[PDB]
Amino acid sequence: VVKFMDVYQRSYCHPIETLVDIFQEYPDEIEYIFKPSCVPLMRCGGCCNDEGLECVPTEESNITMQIMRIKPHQGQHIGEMSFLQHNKCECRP
Amino acid sequence: EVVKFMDVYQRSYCHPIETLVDIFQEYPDEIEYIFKPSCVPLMRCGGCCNDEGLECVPTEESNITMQIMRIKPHQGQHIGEMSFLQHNKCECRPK
Amino acid sequence: EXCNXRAIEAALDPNLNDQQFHAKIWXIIXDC
Amino acid sequence: EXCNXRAIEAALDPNLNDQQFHAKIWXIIXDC
Repeated sequence: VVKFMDVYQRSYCHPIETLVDIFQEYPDEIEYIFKPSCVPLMRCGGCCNDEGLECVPTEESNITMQIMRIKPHQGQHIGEMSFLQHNKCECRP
Repeated sequence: EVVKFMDVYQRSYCHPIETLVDIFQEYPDEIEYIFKPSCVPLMRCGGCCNDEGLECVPTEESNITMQIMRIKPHQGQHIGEMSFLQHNKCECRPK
Repeated sequence: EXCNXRAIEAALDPNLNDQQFHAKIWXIIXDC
Repeated sequence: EXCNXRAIEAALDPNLNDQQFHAKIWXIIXDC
C-alpha cells in the first residue's frame, strides 16, 4: 500500500509528461495529418487540494520535434514543430 | 537541441504512462465524502496507435492501494485505504 | 514510515484548514 | 543520428501504408 505521504507528495500540483494531440495544439490546420499524431509534453498536473485554488503554469518554454506532416494524395514531408512546455506550476486563486 | 523523429515516435507510441486521475472519476457514485488528495497517480493507457482503424486499450491490468483521507464536511474526516485499477500493458487493436 | 505517523496525524486534525494542514505536511515532506 | 537516417527515410516512402511503414520504423526500433 502506497503511503499517504508519498501519494500526497507525488500527486501534488507539478509539471508531468502528458501526451497531447497535435491537432489540439494546432486546430487551425486539420488539412494535414501528423505522425506521430500525439506528442509528449510536460504540462501542469495534479491538484491543489483546495476549493478556491487552481493549478496554473508559472514558467513556460518551447520544445521542438521532428514530425511528419502528411497531405493525403498530395504528398508528405518531414519537418520541425514547436510546442509549449510548463517548467513550473503554482496553486493560485 | 531538437528531439529526433524516432525518439518522438517511440516515446509517444501507445503505452502505459503515469496519469493523475480525480478520485471522483474512479468513483462517480456515492460522493458523500471528499478525498485528499483529490487526484491520485495511476498507470493508464496513453499515446497513439498511429493508425485510423486502431484504438489503444489495456490488455493486462492490476490493482494498486493508497492511503487517502475520506472527509465528510462538518461530519468528520477519517483516513483509509482505497484500490484503483492500473494498466500494466497496452496494445493497438481495431474497433 | 514516523514520517508517514506525522503526515497522518496532521491530516486527522479537524480544527485545521486545508492550507494550514498543507503547510504542516509539506514540514514533514521539507524534512523527511 | 544513422538510426534516426533510417527512421526518417522510411517515413518518407509514399508507396507504403500505415501498418507497413509502422513495422519498418519499429525493425529500426528491432535495432536501436
